[PDB]
Amino acid sequence: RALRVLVNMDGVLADFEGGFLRKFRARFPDQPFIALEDRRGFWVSEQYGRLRPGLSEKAISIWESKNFFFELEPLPGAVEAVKEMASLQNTDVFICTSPIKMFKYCPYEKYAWVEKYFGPDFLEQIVLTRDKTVVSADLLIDDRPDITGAEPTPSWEHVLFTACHNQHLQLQPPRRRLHSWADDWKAILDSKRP
Amino acid sequence: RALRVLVNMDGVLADFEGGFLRKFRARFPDQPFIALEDRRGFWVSEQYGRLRPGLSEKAISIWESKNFFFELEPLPGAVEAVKEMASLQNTDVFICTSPIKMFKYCPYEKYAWVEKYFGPDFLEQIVLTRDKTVVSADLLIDDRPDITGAEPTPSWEHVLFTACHNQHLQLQPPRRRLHSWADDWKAILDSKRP
Ligand SMILES: Cc1cn([C@H]2C[C@H](O)[C@@H](COP(=O)(O)O)O2)c(=O)[nH]c1=O
Ligand SMILES: Cc1cn([C@H]2C[C@H](O)[C@@H](COP(=O)(O)O)O2)c(=O)[nH]c1=O
Ligand SMILES: [Mg+2]
Ligand SMILES: [Mg+2]
Ligand SMILES: [Mg+2]
Ligand SMILES: [Mg+2]
Repeated sequence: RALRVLVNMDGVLADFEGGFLRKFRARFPDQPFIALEDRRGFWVSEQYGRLRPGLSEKAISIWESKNFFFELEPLPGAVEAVKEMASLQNTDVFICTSPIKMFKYCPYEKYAWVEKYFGPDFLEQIVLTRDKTVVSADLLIDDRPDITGAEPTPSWEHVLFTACHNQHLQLQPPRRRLHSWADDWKAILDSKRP
Repeated sequence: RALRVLVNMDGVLADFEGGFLRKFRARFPDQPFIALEDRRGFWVSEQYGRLRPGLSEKAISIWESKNFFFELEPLPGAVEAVKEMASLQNTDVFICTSPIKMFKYCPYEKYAWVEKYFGPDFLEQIVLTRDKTVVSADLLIDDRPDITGAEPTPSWEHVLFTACHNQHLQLQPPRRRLHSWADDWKAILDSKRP
């Protein structure tokens, strides 16, 4: 009976794109890179591998490194918005996030990051999964255009969170965006309430 | 269109009760303990705290310790059964597990344990969450009697996996058990298929 909202972590709460670019340039100063304006498509590794041989593996090495996830900066407005959202009557918020294959640091640091920005009690709201379609809710706010998995008819409406890699994408109606946390997220939530 | 089954980790795949008792007795040999036959109720910490002052905190210290989760032994038949189950046509298996509050080791070691017993490709099937009711499926096989959360009407049927702490519990019809992995799990799955 409470509206349930899944909020994606990387590219929505945490600035994966910015953190990755900064750390890639610092580690690999002699390699070419993709400026954020020129990012296209969800997969960083795939765009970097097209740029040249061996860059896909070098990109992956950034996010496999210790401290990568933990040191991501929150996207503007994200912490404030999600705190407000969670505090709303008849509204339950979960943070829904996919870990990488290499599991040494990523799960741990994601829990640490949520504690850092939202406090210990918000840890109970984390769902770590590679398949978001088996998580049920009214809304999923997520920067990845193509969200698929084991469930062919997910219960949520996917609202596309704007990111550098998707900002030029024309969606099929009635697919809808949340343009940033400065955009009117309350209106989107209210549109799904009884 | 594929039957989806959530399989709980602790108390179903991994022998939490046995591992905990062994490590508690080794660390705290001068303290009283609860033999598995005498376990009642999901919460170990709560039964130990009733046994005496300070034992709840000493129990918690076992599973907060490094290597606790990783070193759990699989329950008899569990690895074999889940491998077979996953390989069945029109059947998708996810491992659905709740982490502790202290996140330094538990998420990491749970991923490590799944890799160890099921292989790298099975990592994609893990769902870490404190709330199982927001995970949608046809079945949930889980040793905890009371499974509640944000979703008042979960999409799964909860089948109670027998454990020392629940073996004496009379369930309200039509609630049903899977008595061990030697019991006929295929019959339970088939009962939910079209
Ligand atoms: C951009 C990118 C992210 N990832 C991982 C990083 C995060 O663990 C996961 C985040 O996905 P999500 O934002 O859909 O939850 O995707 C890759 O493995 N390769 C990539 O190219
Ligand atoms: C028995 C017990 C388990 N736990 C934790 C251990 C596991 O992380 C989690 C397993 O729960 P689950 O088997 O329902 O997924 O419960 C406690 O925090 N206190 C306890 O007394
Ligand atoms: Mg994302
Ligand atoms: Mg609320
Ligand atoms: Mg369990
Ligand atoms: Mg299968």
